[PDB]
Amino acid sequence: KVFGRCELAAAMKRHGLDNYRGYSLGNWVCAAKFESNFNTQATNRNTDGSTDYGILQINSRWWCNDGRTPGSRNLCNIPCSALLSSDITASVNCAKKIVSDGNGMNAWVAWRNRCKGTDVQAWIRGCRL
Amino acid sequence: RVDQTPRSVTKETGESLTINCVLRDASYALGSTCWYRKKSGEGNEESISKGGRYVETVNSGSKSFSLRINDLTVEDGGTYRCGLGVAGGYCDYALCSSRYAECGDGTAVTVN
Ligand SMILES: [Cl-]
Repeated sequence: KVFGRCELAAAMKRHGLDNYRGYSLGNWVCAAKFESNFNTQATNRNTDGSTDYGILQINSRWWCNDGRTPGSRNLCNIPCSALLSSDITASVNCAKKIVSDGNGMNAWVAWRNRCKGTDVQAWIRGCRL
Repeated sequence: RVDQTPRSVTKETGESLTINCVLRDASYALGSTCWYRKKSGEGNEESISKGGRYVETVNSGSKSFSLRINDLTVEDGGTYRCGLGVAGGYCDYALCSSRYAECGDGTAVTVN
């Protein structure tokens, strides 16, 4: 699924991301735009042979089990295929886990580069939430 | 950035080691902390279990975390590194090169 902007904002609000760990909803919408172009089915392979999966490009070396990784860390305790669904629940729940420790939203490098320091509220402007 | 001090130190057996880390340039709050050791030129890194000899002092306000190693012996020689944990305290030296954490530049410790 390729979400529309307001469609995603509304979905992420229902899923409890607004002000989660102090990050306003616009952060999450902007992050998804720049990570996945709003595409739930997005995958990107990395140099280390891991892959980033789904709307929030969550990495298989650390966060999900791809079923072919010896000693899979699988810190979100999910198959990576759960991250490739038009239903964003598993991606959101994994994102909540990630953001609650470590480097916060810096875990999404596209956020650091395209979102952090901008008027992220713009990403929910004109939306009915 | 995690600024780890000192870069090197020599100690005598029976002395204690203190390494200090401070997280700089971060908009986020200090989460879990991790400490790693590579016994001199062995060529593998390992997470240190906090406790006993290994006493951590954290100040989340100043985003500072420090390790004191007591009762040093020659076997404690090597390189030590501090870092941010993930997922509620998971530690692994490969986090140091990931998008998910930061680590200090390391301390080369010699014990006579
Ligand atoms: Cl790819």
